[PDB]
Amino acid sequence: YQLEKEPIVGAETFYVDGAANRETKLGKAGYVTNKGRQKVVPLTNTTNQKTELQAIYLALQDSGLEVNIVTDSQYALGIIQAQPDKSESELVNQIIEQLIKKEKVYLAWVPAHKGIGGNEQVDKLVSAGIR
Ligand SMILES: CC(C)c1ccc(O)c(=O)c(O)c1
Ligand SMILES: [Mn+2]
Ligand SMILES: [Mn+2]
Repeated sequence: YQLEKEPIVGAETFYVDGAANRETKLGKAGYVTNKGRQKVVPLTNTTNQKTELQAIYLALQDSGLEVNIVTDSQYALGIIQAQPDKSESELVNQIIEQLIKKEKVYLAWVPAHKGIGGNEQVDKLVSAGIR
């Protein structure tokens, strides 16, 4: 697979986010799209970074052949921008299989809690009752 250098104009944009509880290890991954599409999935035995990759996997599963994904996860961004062929993580390998499936993917990064509206909406959905 290959990543777009710039946004696909007109393609549904998924804002993704995760939240995990350290003590309990319970979490939520989800997304919110510019088209009013939303998804929250509860999670068990997980970490912050696993919920962030899980949010991305969901975005890819539910999207369309061209897609824009906007994450606040430096960790997942590195994984995906490094374009591995295979990883030890089953989750990463599934993400990679999705990315080979797409015609165009554009992934961008934005900082957490800085007012970027789609990011902020999904943060409140995933972090409800968790943080
Ligand atoms: C501000 C801290 C708690 C934080 C860090 C990293 C994230 O990815 C987040 O999504 C988040 O809501 C909060
Ligand atoms: Mn996050
Ligand atoms: Mn968040």
